[PDB]
Amino acid sequence: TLRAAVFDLDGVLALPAVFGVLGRTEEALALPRGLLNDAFQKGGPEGATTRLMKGEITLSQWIPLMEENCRKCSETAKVCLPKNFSIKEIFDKAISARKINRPMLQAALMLRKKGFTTAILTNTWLDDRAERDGLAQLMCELKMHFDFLIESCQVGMVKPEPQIYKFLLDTLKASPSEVVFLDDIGANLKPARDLGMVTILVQDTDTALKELEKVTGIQLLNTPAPLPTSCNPSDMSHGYVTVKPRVRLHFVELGSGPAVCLCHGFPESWYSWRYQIPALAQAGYRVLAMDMKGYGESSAPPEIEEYCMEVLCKEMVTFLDKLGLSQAVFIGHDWGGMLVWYMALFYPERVRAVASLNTPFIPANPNMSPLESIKANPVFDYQLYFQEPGVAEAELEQNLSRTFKSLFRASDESVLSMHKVCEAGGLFVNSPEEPSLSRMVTEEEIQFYVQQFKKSGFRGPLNWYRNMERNWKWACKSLGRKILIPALMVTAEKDFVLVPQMSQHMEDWIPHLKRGHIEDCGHWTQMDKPTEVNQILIKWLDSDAR
Amino acid sequence: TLRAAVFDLDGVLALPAVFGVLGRTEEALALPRGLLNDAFQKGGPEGATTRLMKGEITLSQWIPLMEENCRKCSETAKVCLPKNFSIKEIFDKAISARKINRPMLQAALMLRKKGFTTAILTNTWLDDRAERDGLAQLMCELKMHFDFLIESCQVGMVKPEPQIYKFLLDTLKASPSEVVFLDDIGANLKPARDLGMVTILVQDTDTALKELEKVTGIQLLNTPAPLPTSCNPSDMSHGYVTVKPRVRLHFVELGSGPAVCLCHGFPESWYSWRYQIPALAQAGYRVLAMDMKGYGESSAPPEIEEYCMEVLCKEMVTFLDKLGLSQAVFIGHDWGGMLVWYMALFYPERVRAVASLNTPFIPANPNMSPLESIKANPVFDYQLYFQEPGVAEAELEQNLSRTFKSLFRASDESVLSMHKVCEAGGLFVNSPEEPSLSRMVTEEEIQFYVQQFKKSGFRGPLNWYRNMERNWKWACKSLGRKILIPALMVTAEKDFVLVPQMSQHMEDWIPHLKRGHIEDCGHWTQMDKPTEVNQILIKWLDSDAR
Ligand SMILES: Ic1ccc2[nH]ncc2c1
Ligand SMILES: Ic1ccc2[nH]ncc2c1
Repeated sequence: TLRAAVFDLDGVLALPAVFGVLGRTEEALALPRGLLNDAFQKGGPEGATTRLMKGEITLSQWIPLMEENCRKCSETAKVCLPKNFSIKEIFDKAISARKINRPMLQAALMLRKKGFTTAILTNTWLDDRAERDGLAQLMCELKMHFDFLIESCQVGMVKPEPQIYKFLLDTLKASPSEVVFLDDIGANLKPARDLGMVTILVQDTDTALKELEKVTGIQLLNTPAPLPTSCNPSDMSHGYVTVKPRVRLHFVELGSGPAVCLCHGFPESWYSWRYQIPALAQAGYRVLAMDMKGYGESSAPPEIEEYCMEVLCKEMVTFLDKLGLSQAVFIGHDWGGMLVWYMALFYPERVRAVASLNTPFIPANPNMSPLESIKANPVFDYQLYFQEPGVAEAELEQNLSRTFKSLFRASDESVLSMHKVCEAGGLFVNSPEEPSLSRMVTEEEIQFYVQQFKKSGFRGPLNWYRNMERNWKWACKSLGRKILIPALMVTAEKDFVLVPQMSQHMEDWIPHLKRGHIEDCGHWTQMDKPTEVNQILIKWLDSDAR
Repeated sequence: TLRAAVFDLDGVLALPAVFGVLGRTEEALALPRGLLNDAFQKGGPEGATTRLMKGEITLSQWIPLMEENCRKCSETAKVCLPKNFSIKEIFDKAISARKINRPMLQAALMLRKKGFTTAILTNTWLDDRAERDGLAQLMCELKMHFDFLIESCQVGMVKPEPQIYKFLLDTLKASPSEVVFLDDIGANLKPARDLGMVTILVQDTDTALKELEKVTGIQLLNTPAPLPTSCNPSDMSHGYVTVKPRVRLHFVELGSGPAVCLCHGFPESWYSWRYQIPALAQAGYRVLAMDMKGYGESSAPPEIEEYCMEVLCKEMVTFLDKLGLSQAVFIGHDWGGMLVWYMALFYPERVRAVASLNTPFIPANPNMSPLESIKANPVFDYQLYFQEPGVAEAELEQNLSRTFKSLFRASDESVLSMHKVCEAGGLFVNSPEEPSLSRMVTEEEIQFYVQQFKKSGFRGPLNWYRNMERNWKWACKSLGRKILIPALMVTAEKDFVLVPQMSQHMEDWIPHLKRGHIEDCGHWTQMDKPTEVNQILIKWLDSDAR
């Protein structure tokens, strides 16, 4: 009975296999058949390539030895290689051309999701080439999805030597009959079979996945489109910056490249961006996913004025100052989307680019009090319910699990009217005491939000809505400005509060505005449509954020 | 009696002044004298430039209005500007050419060091130009050194309006006679004088600094070369990554660009790099200054095996994995320098470049036990004293203040023999109970190390020396390798343990090795010679680390 799956790298998790490309080179070069593949394999266990794979020597040391094998193979062949022949060029090009076999990785992902222990077992080298980062990046992306990565050059043993298979078994804490072993090399597959392991010879991926599906009894082929990679909170780098004597800001950080500062809405967390963080880091960006002031591990002072846009924006500037960042791309959702527009208007020199999910940019009306403005729109009634200190805190804090379960739902499954909230006397007045679980979230994810909110509750978060007059007075100073830095407005078709139509006049104030639109998407954009959000943000970032 | 100093930005803290460059442009272009300076100043308080400086409009909105003023000034002048005339080009070029007036900043730094409250008061704009980052970076570098930064476009008032001076006074919490105000503009200087503030009209810096020195009674001109910027621990971004169930690694993070991972030695801290962190971040790098395992806020498990090089290196790889970093430049000192060479040998794909201060790279002798090797050199006797669990912990933990004060000393002032340590029965056996303070450190800095070491003591740190056999066996597997990635060896002339001569054969194993050498430098390289360390590292990083 299987509980472990082992995958080779070359020709299994990454395509294409070496022997094929060495073959391709022989042909492109009109060289005698198999000469390159032959010099590569020269001396077998005692040869230069085995020493490389065992970690005795580096890739740069192996290059001249492979060169010497090529000449000697050519000498016996009664052949002469040209004067433009480079092993370095051939190998640089081949390593660079090799990409993750996405459907193979998906099957490994599904197996692990079903409780399998997964591992990569590979005959690899110690790469010290000037271009080593390309391979480093590939191994980084691949390895995160597996329980174990066993590299021949690290353990000093190679396939097909029996000890590596015994090493693999000892690592897995499994007896061989509990293991599926996938390899594209028949010779490297035999020792695993000898031990009684289930083996799959990998030629074309589809056939290999059909065999894998049959042996495991788990659907791997033709499955629905998977969700993007999420975040395990305990596996993240957690950062903390004191922005002022009583205020510290917490954030989760992943990746390298231009800083992308993610600003959640109400009543959320850095964790609301769980589906965006790995994708954006994988796309070549340094992600800083904030716990906004009043939330999670960030400070939550009680004073209402601590949460006006002017103070919040000033603190975000100090946050960048303390981190040594002259700029960051600012991406916000809901209340975070509002902050992000104000960061663009007031601190454009610190904003590389600005993007908002659902939250439109609407200039302050200097001829109408913000309270009058909110009253004009029936859907903003919940904002009035939030005004009175203590009222919404008591309802929202009564049962945290009910709060997040009632709030976090797709457009298809709501239990909340958002209609005449004050008149009804609550957000959850006609809501079940034990709401069902939305298709959007797992119980574990609800529990994370529950645990986060146990620290400071809803006072600081609700305070974000309690500065309408102060925010209005400050926003009025920006009335003659326009947003001329790169900007993206992302609307959600089924957000019944932050309706797409509310963003319709944005081009009057952001003339070069770029747009994204998500169909059949509710208010909780990031978890509702993670794949689409990722696609829109990465595409916009690569074209406009540099 | 003075206690506050205020500096203008344009023509005071940054050079050169606008009126001069607008003048320069008129001349280069053969334009009627003062036309550009005139169109710039058009409409005075009611004009386009005042609105820009008050924050009513952005720089990109102001450009076409300045263009329209230029034409109208030319029309009256009976002049026609050419068809290649660009306000954007002129202003982009001028902003870019403007640099920090280093001697003015030094005087502001000295005044603040002497207890003055310092501030920058500037008539500036909201920059939304594609090239805004150049200015953002300059303001970031400048602002960190001051108590206050008052920007006209942020406060909605400009010099020479009296309210800005009253705003400045209210910010300073000072009466005008307590303030020196430096400005290059006579008109902007008068309101401050009217209030009774001490004023300095700034033309050439030297004369301005002579006047400043006279009025304050503090030496600002001809002073000794200052130390590089240090770190205030409470003002840093603190990061935490769990590398395994029982191990968490703490680090301080500053800057943007390629990741540079700083690895301290024994018995140190991330704080040992305090003089390097701001400089390296300012040089265009993302600094990650570690608390190595066993130190400060990082975990300190008791087991000896937790501190062998193999485990330490594996954890540093996981640290990069968890942060989403495919590579980092690794810079180490003492025990950190040793780890950094092993990172290069075992994980070259993860090492962008490698640099070591004092610690040479010496391949393991497979024919001699590491204990035999250590015994062969009299200076390594302290390492034998460190072998026995509990002995060195008791002496080093008896009085923390005495420990760091006795250890952290320049080559000129040592109290420690490091000679026949075991025979003497201790490191501090012939050392004063109340050591004097080294010229290298302040009492506050000693206290920081004291506080850090109160958490875990010396067990985990001393454990770094307790894996000689394990490290030797592992290092022997790398005997056929060479270091072919970019590498720097920095020797310290007066390090009497890690003597420069010990690094003499390094080129045999690192053929492309680059070098640095610091004269009159002891063991505590970073704090002994911070300016020289910074110069060597930045120069090497820019040429070899990208
Ligand atoms: I609180 C909150 C805010 C906006 C919303 N839009 N749709 C649901 C919903 C809940
Ligand atoms: I602990 C230690 C290690 C090396 C040294 N070199 N010079 C002083 C000194 C102290």
